[PDB]
Amino acid sequence: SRRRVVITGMGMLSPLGLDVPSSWEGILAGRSGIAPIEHMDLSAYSTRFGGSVKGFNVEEYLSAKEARKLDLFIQYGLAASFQAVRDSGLEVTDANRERIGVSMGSGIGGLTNIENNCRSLFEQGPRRISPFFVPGSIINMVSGFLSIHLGLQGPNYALTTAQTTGTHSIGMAARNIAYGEADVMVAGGSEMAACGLGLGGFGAARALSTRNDEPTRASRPWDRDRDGFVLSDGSGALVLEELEHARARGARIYAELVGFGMSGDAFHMTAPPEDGAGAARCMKNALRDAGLDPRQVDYINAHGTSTPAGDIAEIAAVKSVFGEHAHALSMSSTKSMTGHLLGAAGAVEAIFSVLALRDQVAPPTINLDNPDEGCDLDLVAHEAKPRKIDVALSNSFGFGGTNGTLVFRRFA
Amino acid sequence: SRRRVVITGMGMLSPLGLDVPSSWEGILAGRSGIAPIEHMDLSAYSTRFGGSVKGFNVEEYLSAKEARKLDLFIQYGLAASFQAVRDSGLEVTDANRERIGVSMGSGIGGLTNIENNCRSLFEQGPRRISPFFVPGSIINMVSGFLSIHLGLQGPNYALTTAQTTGTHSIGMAARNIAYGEADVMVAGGSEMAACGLGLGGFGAARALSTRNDEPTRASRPWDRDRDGFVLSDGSGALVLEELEHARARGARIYAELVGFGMSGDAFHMTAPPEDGAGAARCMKNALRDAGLDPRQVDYINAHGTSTPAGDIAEIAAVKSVFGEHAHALSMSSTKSMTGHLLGAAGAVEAIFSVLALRDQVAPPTINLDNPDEGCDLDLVAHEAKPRKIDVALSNSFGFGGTNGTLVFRRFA
Ligand SMILES: COC(=O)CNC(=O)c1cc(C)on1
Repeated sequence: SRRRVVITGMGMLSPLGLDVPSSWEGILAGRSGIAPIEHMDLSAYSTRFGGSVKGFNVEEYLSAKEARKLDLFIQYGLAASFQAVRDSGLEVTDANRERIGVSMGSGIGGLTNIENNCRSLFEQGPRRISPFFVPGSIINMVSGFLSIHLGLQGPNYALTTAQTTGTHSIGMAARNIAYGEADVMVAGGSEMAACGLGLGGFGAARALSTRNDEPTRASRPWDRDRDGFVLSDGSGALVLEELEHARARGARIYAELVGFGMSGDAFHMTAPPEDGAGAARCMKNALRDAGLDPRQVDYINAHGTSTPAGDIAEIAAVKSVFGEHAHALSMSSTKSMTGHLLGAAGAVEAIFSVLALRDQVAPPTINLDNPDEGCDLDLVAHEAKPRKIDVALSNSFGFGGTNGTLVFRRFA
Repeated sequence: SRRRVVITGMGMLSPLGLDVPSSWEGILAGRSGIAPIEHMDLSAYSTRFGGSVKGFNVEEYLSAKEARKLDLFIQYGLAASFQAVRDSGLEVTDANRERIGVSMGSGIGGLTNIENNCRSLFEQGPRRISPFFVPGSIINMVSGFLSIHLGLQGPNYALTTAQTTGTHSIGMAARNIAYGEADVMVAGGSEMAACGLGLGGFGAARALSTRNDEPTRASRPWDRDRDGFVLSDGSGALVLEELEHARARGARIYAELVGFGMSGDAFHMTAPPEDGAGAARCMKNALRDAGLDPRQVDYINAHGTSTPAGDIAEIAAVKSVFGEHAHALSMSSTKSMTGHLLGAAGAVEAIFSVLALRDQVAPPTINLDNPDEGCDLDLVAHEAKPRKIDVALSNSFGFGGTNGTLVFRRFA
């Protein structure tokens, strides 16, 4: 019968810091991680900024010999996973290694690696493709390389549900532990899609903010002047642990994961329905999964991408689900500061939702200067709001109409 | 407790045919689907052959205009899925659409699309990249497009576990139903990695057979002259259904899915351990999951990729799990005929395992002319072997040492 699941470790690379505490300090101070991109020439692109990871040192984590074989999204995933395991205090042994697995996902995976090997193939021929091209680029290799380096013999897999990946990875990892398939899971996601194909591809769809002259003001969820999402890089990992297993080893418990929802919009390949019908179905699934009254929800870490249709759909979903309580809860988009980490968005936002519970503070939605028509909830505009938070919800919505919701609450 | 899960519809594209019955007919006749790859200049490549899907008509499923938006791997996944749903006779309604989900995966995803768009990008800059590049290339769009087309509002996700994708997709979809998160799932995988990038990538790792003179003899699992795997394209989909839901509407039930195991080798990025310790833990996990004794297994559809170390690891794992019964069961690699469909391998091989149960025949391992040292099991060399099969295993062992096993049983 269904076991309880708690968070005992977290790890992060974001546009705001090389770990969780540095990233969280940025979140609470309303600081932007968005800047003109330096690692390539974007003069021919309509968008030339994003959330880069600044000063990442892979030799904190991996031999330069192993790192050279791996796409940045895999390096980023391994870094956040290592931080999370270290933070958990968990010791891997012959007695428990079969009961510890990993589910680290990505939306796009090794697009930089694939681009560069495509350049080699076309200009110089197949004999110049890296021998490490496949294992260094495919999405399951965060799970793979993490299991090899730590000796994790539990369930080993990877989700790819575009901008929902991080949320789905965490939720399904919790189900693994809930149903007895594992006692410990490392789950989250990683993304580094800032290459010609990434910025060019989202650019071709006209999905990106083109605010090149004021990059820090680009991501403005629910603001009347929003013009698309900001593309950002990084990783979130959490150590999920069966409750009694955590208690037995004296673990520090950040929070309990009580609810997970999924739903499909079945509406459009890329556009959310205007009324947030799918987001609403997903949140209700997650709240029934948690055995909660919707009035218990204090804080929502919104998907809040800063797209016209996305932001309004979320307001409509929240008002539909929560009715009058919609005006009492606090809802914010940390994407206002981090931009959109795509497959990693749900992973870092789950960590922010947990730290919201730890510190009893709603992160701000920065740049919310002129809330749009009907965006009249507490969106924690401009500045972090200390407040009572017992239950925190983290939402993600992606291409293919894929929805995920995680429900966390304080553990005593 | 846990609900029972049955297979009520199947769909496939393979190197042997454009549906299940034509593919199965080739399997039972020992036909090869391997041939030199056409409409592609492979002169500079060390491998020039593979399993292509021959005569595929996407307009049987989609308008030309919607097809143009989607990578071949998504077209193939949609074709198998549409087939499987049609085969099931399921009627989607407002009363059940929230209870019907999708988990169709891919190991490598949109290589062909990435290749064609790199060309535009490098030659003409980012403004020639297709607007549909991202939604048309990401692995979750088979699940996405299927859900939108059929109005499926159930769990919507996609796995990517390299060569284990199809096995994990089906297993985790079976869990969704067993644990009451859905009544129906469409699950499996699809792959189209015969671009330069796939043939070049695996080729740079020296993972592929280079037997260009005799492509039909290249895939020779457990034969002493094997020189690596053969790259193949296609898709498999199964309609998974709760037993009582299937019975109530009078569905034709092919077989029951009684077991699913997962494990990680935690050994090497690309190679299995010599003794197949990981594959052994995974098969034991699947049999424990099914409540079955190893002696009850009659038929194993091996991973059997025709790599030196992969094939010998699976023999060691089968002898270790089954001891004095390892010689009584039959184990074959249909990859002798189909080649290795990577993320689709587990989906098409689960269908072959279900059809082994329906028709009471073990498919052959063709090309097994000279079994290698220790390869002394009943590997169904050369020709199909009619026999009693109450219980069939399907194994997948992928990059990152990720393992999956499905256990199917006759239903009456
Ligand atoms: C149309 O009104 C709503 O959707 C809000 N009503 C709920 O049913 C709801 C369900 C759960 C769980 O939390 N809120």
